[PDB]
Amino acid sequence: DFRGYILSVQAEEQKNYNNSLNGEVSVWVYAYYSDGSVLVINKNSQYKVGISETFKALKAKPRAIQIIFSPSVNVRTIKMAKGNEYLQRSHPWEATGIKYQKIKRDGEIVGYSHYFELPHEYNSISLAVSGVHKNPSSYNVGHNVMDVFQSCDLALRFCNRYWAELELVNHYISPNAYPYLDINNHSYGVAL
Amino acid sequence: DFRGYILSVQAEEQKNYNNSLNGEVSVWVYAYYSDGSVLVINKNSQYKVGISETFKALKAKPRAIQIIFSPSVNVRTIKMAKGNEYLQRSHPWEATGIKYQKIKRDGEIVGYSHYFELPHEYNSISLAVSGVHKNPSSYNVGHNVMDVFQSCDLALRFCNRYWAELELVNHYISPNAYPYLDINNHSYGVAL
Amino acid sequence: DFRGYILSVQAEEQKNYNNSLNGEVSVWVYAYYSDGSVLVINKNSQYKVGISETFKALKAKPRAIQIIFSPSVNVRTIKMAKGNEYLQRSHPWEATGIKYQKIKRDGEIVGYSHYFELPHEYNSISLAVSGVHKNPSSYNVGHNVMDVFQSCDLALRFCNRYWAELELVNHYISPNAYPYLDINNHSYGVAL
Repeated sequence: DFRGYILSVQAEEQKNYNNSLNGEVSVWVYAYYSDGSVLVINKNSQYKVGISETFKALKAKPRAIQIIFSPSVNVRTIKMAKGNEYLQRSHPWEATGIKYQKIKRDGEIVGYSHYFELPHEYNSISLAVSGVHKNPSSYNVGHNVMDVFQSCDLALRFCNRYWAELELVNHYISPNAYPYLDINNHSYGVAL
Repeated sequence: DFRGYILSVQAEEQKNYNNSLNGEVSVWVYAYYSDGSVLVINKNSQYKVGISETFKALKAKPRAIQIIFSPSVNVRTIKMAKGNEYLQRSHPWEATGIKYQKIKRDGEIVGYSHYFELPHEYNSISLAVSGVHKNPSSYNVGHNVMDVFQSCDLALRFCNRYWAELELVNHYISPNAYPYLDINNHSYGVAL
Repeated sequence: DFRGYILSVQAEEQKNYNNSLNGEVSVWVYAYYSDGSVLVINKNSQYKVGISETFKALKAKPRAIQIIFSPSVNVRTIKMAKGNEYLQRSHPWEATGIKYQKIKRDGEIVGYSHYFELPHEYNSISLAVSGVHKNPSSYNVGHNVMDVFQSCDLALRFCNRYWAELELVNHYISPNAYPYLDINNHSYGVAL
């Protein structure tokens, strides 16, 4: 019965494509609001990827954040900036890769997660996060620098709001086979 | 009568400036909606140029797209990404330069056009397109890389909606001397 | 009494950090509207920084602009583009550093200011401005080019509207220790 053997090699080809510099890097930012709704920003790009957004009061204030990267990211390149400290005394970013948890399904890394809560004394947060593809060629930009400039133009961004997390998991996470970690610490994703 | 000879050289100077790395690259994306209205995004920049936008239902759904580049683009560098296929199996872009038509006026290339229709089964499209200036120095980024970084900041974007294509051609295309191809396959533009 | 001597060295450390390539570059664009209100866009980033925005009629039309950079900028790298001249004959930017005034407090440069008025015959302006950190290493991008690509993702942008300039100075400029120059030519800022 050959049907099985071919399916196995075609998954190995997919992992090798995704780990090449033609594989995407994906990031998601989930903002958890006080009315129980969830706002998600997703950006997908080649070479590197980032999000920079302002999360303010809606129709309800944001209370926590979860940032998730695809497994192609180099966790050590992850950087995050946040604010709304005087400018004279500010650092440009922090390297937060050590705070990311591995999301696993069937013992396979499907993503990396950084969850943190926001102080109650706030109703707004401005936030930016950035990560680079883990391929060993990433810091060897001779591929051409202009290819990376084009990737900045071709990055696609998606933004959606859901009424509760259960709706997010059932109609956004599960049908799209995305990695996730919900309020009850249940893992989602599809191992290759 | 000298008035004529000078006018001719000053057009040759303009073409040579536009074909130098100080010439702009321009892109337009036209989205044709079901109520007959047209939405246009224009971006102009040095070295390279791109647009990334989401075209969703209005007050009416988008039905086709036309992408137009200025003649300074290198058609072989054009890349386009599109979506809303699972992420595990996605390619970052397609090279679509071969699908672009030359727009001509008086036998002179005034622009390059890619028109495609959208499936009826959709009411949204997310789309990004990118192109690089054709000057032979484009892939020789030693000009400095920081100059190209500044160009990303200085790119100007314009967005307008028109009630019908005739209004677009009469009050946007014709008075601004832009290249275009309308529903009846008529060409617009001004030869240098 | 040692309390004084330590405070002095810690200011010298701050200036040296800000003048290193880990110091931020900051830009502000103030748009002064006909009803006396003020719109401000602020962007802060590492290596280089820019803003590109469209200032159109509100609820009232914009009448003048003030652009302010932090002292870390190289004034000679400042570039500005502006419009809404035919595209065939356009330049990509002008170098406007010579038009910037030094803002000083206690004989110390706290910022650089370019103020200009808009023609009465307009109700809109599209505008982009860009500047590079003055550290001598800025044009030596071997730090890696990918670090500069990440900085583009991590830049944070802030946008606020105020009813009159007095409210801007009292609740935005003064409490945040920002450099400024008001309608009566009074200087604001905090010397290090």
